[PDB]
Amino acid sequence: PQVADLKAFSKHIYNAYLKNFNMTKKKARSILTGKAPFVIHDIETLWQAEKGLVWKQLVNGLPPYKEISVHVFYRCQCTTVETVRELTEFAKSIPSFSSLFLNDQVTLLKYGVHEAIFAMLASIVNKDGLLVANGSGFVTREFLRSLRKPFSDIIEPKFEFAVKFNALELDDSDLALFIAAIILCGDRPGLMNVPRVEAIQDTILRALEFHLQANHPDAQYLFPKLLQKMADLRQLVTEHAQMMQRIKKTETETSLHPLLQEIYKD
Ligand SMILES: COc1ccc(-c2ccc(C(=O)N(Cc3ccccc3OCCCCCC(=O)O)C3CC3)cc2)cc1
Ligand SMILES: CCCCCCCO[C@@H]1O[C@H](CO)[C@@H](O)[C@H](O)[C@H]1O
Ligand SMILES: CCCCCCCO[C@@H]1O[C@H](CO)[C@@H](O)[C@H](O)[C@H]1O
Repeated sequence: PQVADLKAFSKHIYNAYLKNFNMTKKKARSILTGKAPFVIHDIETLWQAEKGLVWKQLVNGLPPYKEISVHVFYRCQCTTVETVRELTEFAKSIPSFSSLFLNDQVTLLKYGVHEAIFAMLASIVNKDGLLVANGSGFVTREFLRSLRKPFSDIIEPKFEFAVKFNALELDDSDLALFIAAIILCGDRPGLMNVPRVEAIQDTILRALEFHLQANHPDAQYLFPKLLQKMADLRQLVTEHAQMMQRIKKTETETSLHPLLQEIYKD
């Protein structure tokens, strides 16, 4: 009955995921494998993609142009802010999240969204680059490496994490629970009702462990492997925030979106 109740719980998380995220891993893998995106690998193709592809954020809305590396950074911010919106609606579609007081909801999103973003990023990434523009573009990792420091350096660690994470071969139904476990985390600073959040987290983790038993019957040590990735994501986000601090200190002409300012504020 423990296993039975959690299975319905997992299906509710999965449906929240499918209702709220713009691209599934199923979709992304089908594009990345040829099951075709315009390849952006230098300045000329970058400019042609701005001219030819359809962007959710219209270029004229971006902050005034500065240079190629910054422009890429502004497109990174666009997508991170948009994923915060999607992660917020995902969390609110989980009844036990929506039952928490709104200030605890904000506390959980503040400290969890980047961990979740970097985990879901793996879905659109392979060893050679990542999808952009709703899957209609592909930006090469070697191009992103070619950008000037500090912008190249804030990008490459996410590729390293992603390629390792994708070796575990999670599908969307696993990711739904994994992401819900990252957001419903009782460790976050300043949480008001810690025992309640810890209870929800524990339910999700038990749902996840049983989900992996059914969906991945032949995988060894997969649930522990994913608990370790959750710890790896915390360190990736610590390092990311440290790099953001250096961009705020040393790249004073680069704008940072106000919502991201509030996330890094503390
Ligand atoms: C026309 O030419 C283009 C060239 C590049 C791009 C582009 C757009 C989006 C993404 C992206 O999905 N990203 C960003 C991203 C991906 C990998 C590594 C790092 C990285 O962003 C680090 C900085 C993010 C700071 C903002 C913040 O901290 O929230 C996902 C994390 C959300 C990547 C590249 C678009 C057009
Ligand atoms: C939907 C967006 C989710 C992420 C929002 C980022 C949270 O920012 C925080 O908002 C609080 C006000 O509620 C302030 O008290 C904090 O000083 C501030 O850091
Ligand atoms: C000010 C510097 C920020 C420059 C980067 C551009 C931000 O992009 C978009 O900003 C909108 C306003 O909130 C969000 O609604 C969108 O989701 C987001 O995609």
